[PDB]
Amino acid sequence: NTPPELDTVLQAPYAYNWPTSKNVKIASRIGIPYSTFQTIQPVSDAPNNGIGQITFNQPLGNLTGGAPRLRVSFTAEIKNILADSSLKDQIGLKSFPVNRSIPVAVINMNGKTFTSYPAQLIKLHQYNADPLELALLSPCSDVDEYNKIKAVSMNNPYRQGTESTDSRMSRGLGCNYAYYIHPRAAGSTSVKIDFVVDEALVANPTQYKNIKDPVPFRNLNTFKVILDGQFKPENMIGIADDVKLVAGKADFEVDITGFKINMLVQNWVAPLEIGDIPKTIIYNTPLISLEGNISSMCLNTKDPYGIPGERNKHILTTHSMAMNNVPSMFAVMVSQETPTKKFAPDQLAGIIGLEIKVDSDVGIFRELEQQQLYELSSSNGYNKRFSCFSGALANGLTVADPAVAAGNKFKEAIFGAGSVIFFRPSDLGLKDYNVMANANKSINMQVQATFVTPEAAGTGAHYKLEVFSIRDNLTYSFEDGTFMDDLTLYTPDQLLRSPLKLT
Amino acid sequence: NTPPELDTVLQAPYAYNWPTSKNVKIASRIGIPYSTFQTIQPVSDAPNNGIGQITFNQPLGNLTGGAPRLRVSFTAEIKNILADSSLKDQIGLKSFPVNRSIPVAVINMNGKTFTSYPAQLIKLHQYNADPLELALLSPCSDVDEYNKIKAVSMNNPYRQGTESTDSRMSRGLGCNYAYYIHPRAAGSTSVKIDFVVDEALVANPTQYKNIKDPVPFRNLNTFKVILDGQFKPENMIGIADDVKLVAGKADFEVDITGFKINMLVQNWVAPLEIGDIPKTIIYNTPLISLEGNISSMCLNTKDPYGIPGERNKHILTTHSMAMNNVPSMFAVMVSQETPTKKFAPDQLAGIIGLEIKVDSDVGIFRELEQQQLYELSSSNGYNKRFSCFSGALANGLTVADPAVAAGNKFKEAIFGAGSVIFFRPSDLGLKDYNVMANANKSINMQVQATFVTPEAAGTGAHYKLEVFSIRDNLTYSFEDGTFMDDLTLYTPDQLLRSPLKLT
Amino acid sequence: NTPPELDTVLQAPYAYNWPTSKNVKIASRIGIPYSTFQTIQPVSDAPNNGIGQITFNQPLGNLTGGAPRLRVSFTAEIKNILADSSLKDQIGLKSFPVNRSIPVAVINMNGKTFTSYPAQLIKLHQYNADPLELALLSPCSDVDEYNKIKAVSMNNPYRQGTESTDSRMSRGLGCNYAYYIHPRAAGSTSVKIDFVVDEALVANPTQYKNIKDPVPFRNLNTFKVILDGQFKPENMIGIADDVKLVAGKADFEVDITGFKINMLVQNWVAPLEIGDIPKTIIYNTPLISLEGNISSMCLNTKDPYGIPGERNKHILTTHSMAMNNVPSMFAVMVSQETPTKKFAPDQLAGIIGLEIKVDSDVGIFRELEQQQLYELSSSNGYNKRFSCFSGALANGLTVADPAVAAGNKFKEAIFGAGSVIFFRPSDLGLKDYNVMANANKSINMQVQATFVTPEAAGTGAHYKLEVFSIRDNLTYSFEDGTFMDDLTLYTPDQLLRSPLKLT
Repeated sequence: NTPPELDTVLQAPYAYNWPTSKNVKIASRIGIPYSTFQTIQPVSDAPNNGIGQITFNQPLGNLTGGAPRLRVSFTAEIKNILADSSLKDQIGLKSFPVNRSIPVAVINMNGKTFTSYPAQLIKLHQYNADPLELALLSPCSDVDEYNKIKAVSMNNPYRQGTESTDSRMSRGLGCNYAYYIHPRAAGSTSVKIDFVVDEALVANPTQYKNIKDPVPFRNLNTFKVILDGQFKPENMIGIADDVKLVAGKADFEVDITGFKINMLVQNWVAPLEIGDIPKTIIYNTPLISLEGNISSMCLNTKDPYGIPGERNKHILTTHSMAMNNVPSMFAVMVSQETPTKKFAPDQLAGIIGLEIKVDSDVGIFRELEQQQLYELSSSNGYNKRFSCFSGALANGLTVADPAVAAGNKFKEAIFGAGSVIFFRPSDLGLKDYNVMANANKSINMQVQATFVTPEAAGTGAHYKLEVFSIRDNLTYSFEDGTFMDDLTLYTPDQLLRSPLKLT
Repeated sequence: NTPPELDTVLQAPYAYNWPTSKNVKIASRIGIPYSTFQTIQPVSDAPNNGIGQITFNQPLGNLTGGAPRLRVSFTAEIKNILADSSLKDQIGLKSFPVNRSIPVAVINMNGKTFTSYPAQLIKLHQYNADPLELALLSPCSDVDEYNKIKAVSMNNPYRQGTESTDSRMSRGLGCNYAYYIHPRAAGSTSVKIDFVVDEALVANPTQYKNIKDPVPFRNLNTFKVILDGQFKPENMIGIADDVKLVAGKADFEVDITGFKINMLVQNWVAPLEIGDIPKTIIYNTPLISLEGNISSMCLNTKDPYGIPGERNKHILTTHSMAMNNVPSMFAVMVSQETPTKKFAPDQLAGIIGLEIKVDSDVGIFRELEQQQLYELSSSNGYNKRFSCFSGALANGLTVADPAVAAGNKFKEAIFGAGSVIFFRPSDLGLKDYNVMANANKSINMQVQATFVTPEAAGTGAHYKLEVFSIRDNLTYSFEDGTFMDDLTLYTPDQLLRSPLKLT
Repeated sequence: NTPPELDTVLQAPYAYNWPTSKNVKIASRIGIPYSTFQTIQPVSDAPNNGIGQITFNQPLGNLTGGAPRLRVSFTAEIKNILADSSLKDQIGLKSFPVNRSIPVAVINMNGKTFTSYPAQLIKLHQYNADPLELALLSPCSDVDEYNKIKAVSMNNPYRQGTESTDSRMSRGLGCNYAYYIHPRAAGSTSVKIDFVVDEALVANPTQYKNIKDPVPFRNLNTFKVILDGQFKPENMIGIADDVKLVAGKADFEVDITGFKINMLVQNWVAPLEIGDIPKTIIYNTPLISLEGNISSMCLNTKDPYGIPGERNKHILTTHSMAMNNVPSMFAVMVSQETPTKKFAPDQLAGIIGLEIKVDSDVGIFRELEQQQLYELSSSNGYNKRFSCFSGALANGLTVADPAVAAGNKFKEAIFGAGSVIFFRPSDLGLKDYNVMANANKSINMQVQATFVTPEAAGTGAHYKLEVFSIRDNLTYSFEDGTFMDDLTLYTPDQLLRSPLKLT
């Protein structure tokens, strides 16, 4: 054994790459112009409280922008606030309030209907996309790091523009969206705020993934967008957990009035310089499905802010989930089924253990702890920090302070928002090597999740384990106007014998 | 119609790309050494208060660094400060204080003179470059997000090193630049602060755009830099808007003393390993010009912190701007003509509507709201958030607080610094397709801007609408020592028939 | 002379790069699974106070993960705290506490021993790596910007999860690592905290540099990891400088108990789809060595918070450092030899001047100021801001405040943590062109550093100038199981005649 001889290179500064006539070219350009926007009104007046069917119907010739946007405006009256409350850095909007408010949507392009679930799509997509991409989808793209929001918390999403570390990554007032607070008289227990939110529609086949430079659709003889509107306070309005209530009242009462909506699209003629448009254009339009869910009452006997190891280890196991093909990715989360407080963060559980079964291969990931589960999710796109993901006590010293009495320790305690575990079939390390992403092969999956919840000792709430699948799914636009979509399925042998790409 | 067949690939981790003798190489290197720096003194003693012509005249052989820097040092005495004011996080320097202080500069390279306007150049450039790139130009690269600066504001640019979220993105003391505060006696109403600022000269033909890897100049037999020195307090010194004044005084009085300046350059011999230097070296040296401006008195009758829609919609329309060729980009802004307060942020207006005319094509962008104008500018490099760009009330809850009395609501109100709208000719979507960037074609442009201002009800100030052009302009260095510069102009047919690059 | 003709290109958006069957492909994949993790216990129980030799001995077949991790758990009792101290944002761990605690480590792979110094390695590596890479190595990756940590400081590294601007870049409780604070009774002067830290071992030949996608090791039939355990309070525990002591006590007393440790590895069989694993695998395993050091008592007569120019200019000059070959990089730093306070940041000096001698070439960099030394270090990967690097007074206004009496001015003063100057041989600009990185040429180096220290007037401490070398060094893994390592040395003529790579 002797070391092999290696070739050498002489590196030098890029400064010495002299610009000359041999390597410098002058660019002119064409672009998608900004003179091409159109406002599309809905077929009927939108419901005044934001609850009802909403339809846009507008044939569009030539090219239409791939990421159309919805512009909602409304007034929100918040009641049962303690008198003379400043409300500084305490009121704002929830993350992706437009898409949160649309449980189901149907898009018609030239007779082809696409049915999808925006609220469900954006609930997953907010946790595994680039934050700068997400800031182009919505002005309220920041996702809650912690299960309670307090005014003084450093990344409090309801911090105003001047009080935010990064105003783009806040959902407060004076940040990314237009607003107006109605005049507040001395001794008033309510506030009225007008909002305007301009947000991209997350629904098949829109190009919300490629929001930076979306590929346009062409020659839409029929173009209908049908929305199941649920623009209700619970989906849109955010109130910090340290805002005080009037004596007697349990929660805040919020009413949406003056609700209006329109769709904003770009429409323009293709330039001659790009040449002939191809006969068949392909669009990346992934399919998210809830593969299985199961719920249970979770009662905490021991303090969630106490010893981590003594926190109640709740277990939920799904039924056997039958799948006719193998998805590219899965997503696991344990969420509160019925929210206790309507205007607080979504209460997810901190997943401490994960057992997965695929066919007869059992007990996968049972060995793994939180740190390894965080790495797993992070390697598949998870976009938040461990402090959030873990669901652990985030302010231990604040709670352990002797100045805080035993009765006030839960109130001061703030936990990480909770876990979302993204995993691929290739992460499982299955004996059955035919179980590959995009394989046309039937499988049965079962997922057990061990988790801890942020509820106080002697209290509880219902938590649902949800397992989602993210499938590769393409939409094809044919020259004659026809649209089709289908999964990109192949045999195991085709996929295993495909050429290697080390990336 | 049937979906087409797609080829498949098998992706695998980069960890399996095994390093071997076939794909590993050992590097050595040459570089631009740090033993090559020279301090060039000016031909005569600089004025004590930094006001007057300043000239550097120093021939340099072989290679000279492409981004030469000016190092200024001075003492600033700030008077009329309320007695026993702490001044914590309230005093610093304005953004790009050296280049701000140079209205015009003349650089001579081997007989060829380059006349440019550094204050005008950096005022645009600070809004459309990468912040990290800008931090290499100046230690005071951070640009004001808000029209008022207060001590507690989270991104207050005069926060000290220890109180900043990012010390590189602060202009405060104990950040990127050397300083010394003179001892402050009890009951003193003034402060003396020594400053030293090492900043890259932004003047043609310097390589301020390519600050990371600047291409050097060669064989400068004549090298003169003539500066119109206007290093006056207004251009350099920054004082927070919540610093209290002594009773009687309207504004702070500031005096610059002990002003010294020198030019820092790198000078070295070209190494043999890079080979022959080309006969003609090309330098990117863009030409910024004020194509038109117009001003008028803007009086606000209604409150700027009140209803956004009821804010006074001021209009300014330029005269017809005749241009012999078509620039690559335009920049629009509406700013205070005469600053009210000398040491506050530059007051820009929030542009709510824009109307552009090019030849007989009229009313372009009249349909666009603020969100779309922000998108437009951001797509062309605009480097700040919507909270800043909009000019909207940034701290609504703080103002709407009942604890704040009616007379103090304006004092509490903080607005976005205001708009700068960058747009290209291709963004306009003109019928006349021959109007291309870098086309040798005459055009007449006219710009109408609708805007809102941050002044209180029953007050006003003069605002100027400025339209700048950014032209592609190259400087050519010939082997015999000669320097020329010229625009990169072509026929519309040449540019339209050029090969496609989709990027 | 005339400007040359330049070719033109027509640029267009990426949106017109239509996805079709000609340019779209469907990926399935294989990966390094997350079912492959294994816990390795040490051969004997670890010392209860974390002090002593610790050994792992576990043969592993097939592929083993290239970046193995050490998981330590312990209880830390902190005494002499003033009664009823809240301790909010004032307790955490120091940076890279596991690797800090290992002065020397020996790794055996198939009979080949690699002796390295993790505490020394990580002390350099923390300053010249990408922060996101460093966060994958350790949950306490954030390095101190300042020489004192106070609770209210904006980037205070002991800010809790909820109080941090970025919880990943904090070392506080409720951030990246698991913890539990034991209950605190009223009037108690001590606190007990359980910690669990999961950190990558920084020791040859581990793949800590390629932490994102590390290349695995093959067939470790002998695999031993021998650690000089120094997991003592001084290396692990962090306490803010504004935590108050009980009367009579000079410093805090800290005890480590219940110390346990294990090694986390991945172990798996290579998949058939990647093909044959090459016979000889190469691993990047750089060699850090302390080339010279010298110490001295540094007594400050004048105030460090006073006039910067009047700060005591201490000088230290190394003896002649004989080297048989030329390293790719050097690192210079001036550190406090014996820490005054065990739980404060590492006190480095602010280097204001650097004089280097190489053979008969003398006085290199004597001309350079702090700004240029910062530029030099930054160009070779230095990852901190100037406010830290300089060692300058970071909070001048806070100190200059008349409200702060003369006796309390030093206490309020906070300085940058200090300088680390990375430089290459190519930065020196030597007349002797044969002195190239990776050359087998003997050289003699001497380094003089002029610096300022953060100690008060009438006090001092011992400071050591250290000069490190960073050599390119490769580890070769042959098919039979043999491991070798060696430097990548060549002749000056080989390296100079090698092909150019302008990057």
